[PDB]
Amino acid sequence: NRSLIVTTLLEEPFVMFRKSDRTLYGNDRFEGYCIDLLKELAHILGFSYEIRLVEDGKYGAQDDKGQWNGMVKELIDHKADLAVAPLTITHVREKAIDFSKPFMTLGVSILYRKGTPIDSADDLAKQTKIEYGAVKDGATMTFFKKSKISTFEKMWAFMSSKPSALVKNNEEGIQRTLTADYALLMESTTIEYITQRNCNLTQIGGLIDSKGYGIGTPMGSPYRDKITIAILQLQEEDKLHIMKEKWWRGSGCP
Ligand SMILES: O=C(O)C1=NO[C@H]2CN[C@H](C(=O)O)[C@@H]12
Ligand SMILES: [Zn+2]
Ligand SMILES: [Zn+2]
Ligand SMILES: [Zn+2]
Repeated sequence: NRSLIVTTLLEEPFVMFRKSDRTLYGNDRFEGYCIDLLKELAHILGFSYEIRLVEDGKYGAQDDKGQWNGMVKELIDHKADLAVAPLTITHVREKAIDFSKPFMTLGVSILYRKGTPIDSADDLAKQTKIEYGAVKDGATMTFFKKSKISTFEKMWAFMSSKPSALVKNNEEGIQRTLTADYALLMESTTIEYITQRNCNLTQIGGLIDSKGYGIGTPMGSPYRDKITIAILQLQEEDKLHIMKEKWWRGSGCP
């Protein structure tokens, strides 16, 4: 019976600082796909909220002893009621927090330079001249680290051997792809956002897996199912479609 604490994280085009000449404060600072989603959900469910950025700026990963960080940890410690962000639904996280039904589907894939013979992840694993990596303590890093597939196990060996291969966030990864001979293992949504704005980059191959983003809540929260119902309502009303198209408009690359 009070406002909800919504934890999220700066990530284009999901959550961003609004551009304005006036000094903005509070929730009015933020814009993006997940901000629109949060507004729709708050309207359907009828609750007010306060948006807070994660301290460590990470999504969530487990260390050796099993301790979590990032938004996942924020939910575990009950520091936030909802995690409204591109939080990837993974079976590993499902045992620590609860996810709503997905509001967007995606998969792991490769971001790399255009015009290059490379066309798959195995091409990255079978050579060592072209460096590759992923975001630190993310769903992708956990995917390669806990993968039992031979190729992905070798790739995880390569990423883990180079401390510079794992980047802090998508930003550093994209810059690294632009400056060095480096391919970035990331999620297909971000790739789609980038390749429509940067015509020299492209996606290599298809989706290495298939999963979705969901709203995170502490385990056993009564708002998980309510948010699922709201997401289903928005899908029937076709609003997630027009939101996605709203924030994924591309300048266009010929
Ligand atoms: O791990 C990745 O490839 C990711 N890219 O951006 C973030 C979106 N969700 C993933 C997560 O929940 O960790 C992060
Ligand atoms: Zn209405
Ligand atoms: Zn709680
Ligand atoms: Zn459309």
